[PDB]
Amino acid sequence: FGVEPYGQPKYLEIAGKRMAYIDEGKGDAIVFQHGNPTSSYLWRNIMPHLEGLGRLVACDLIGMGASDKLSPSGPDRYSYGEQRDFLFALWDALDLGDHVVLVLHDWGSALGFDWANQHRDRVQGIAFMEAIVTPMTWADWPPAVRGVFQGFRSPQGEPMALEHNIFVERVLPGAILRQLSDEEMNHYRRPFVNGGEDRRPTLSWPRNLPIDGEPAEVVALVNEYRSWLEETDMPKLFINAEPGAIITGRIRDYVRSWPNQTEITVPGVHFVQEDSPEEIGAAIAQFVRRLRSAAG
Ligand SMILES: [Cl-]
Repeated sequence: FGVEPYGQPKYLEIAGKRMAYIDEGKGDAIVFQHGNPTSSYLWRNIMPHLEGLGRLVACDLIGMGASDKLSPSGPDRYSYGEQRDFLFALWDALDLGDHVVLVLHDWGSALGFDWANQHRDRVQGIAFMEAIVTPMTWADWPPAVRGVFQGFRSPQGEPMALEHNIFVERVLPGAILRQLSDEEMNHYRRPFVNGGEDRRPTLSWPRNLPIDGEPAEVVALVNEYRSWLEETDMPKLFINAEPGAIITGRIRDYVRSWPNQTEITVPGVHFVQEDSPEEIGAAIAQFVRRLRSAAG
């Protein structure tokens, strides 16, 4: 398992803030989008498998990775909508073209599914894993972390995330089967070393999860994009994980019903890239080669 980040960090100023990203190679874009509490670092052992198959792009969400922190920060910042505002502006600035393959995880999947739904004629295929695909109930959520996530979604969330860094220190390793090396963990810790508001994105994200009907605007968003995913003939690559975390049970059955979908099942909990990068990267490469073939 490689420890070095992939590529060279690049930056653009987007809506007053510097956003960091990786952009390597030529061709049609293959866009990798991380979620909480990760960064483009999550994709470092996956991206090499796509070399020569396209222009490999991986952005760091606002407040995350090497991207700037918002200021002043507080409970009203880093909502889904704000995250979308920055990311969608960065993707526009990058001139991705009209044959995009998205490779999505966690909140990256909500953002990327929303983008694809809004730009259907520009997306060639979507690979996704451990993704937000439907409004949830607590029963859908991994038992081990129901209490923690409820905690984030209460006034206890500030000390949990801001002071104790629980998403980074506990949730992340808890949903990887292997033990990360110190070096790898320290890349994940890097954006969040300072206690306080630098950790806000890691709190705002769980507060946006669509669970038992709330928040209503994110439930609505997910219902809109999933209605399109269910009916579209756009090619899909569903990377299922065993035991998995957020795509299990009935949600796994639901996703399996979607059309024009290639499936794999690999070992992993939530951060599956850390347990099965070779399988995942190979699957994505195979999927993209089929798309290129079919495009002549
Ligand atoms: Cl989250």
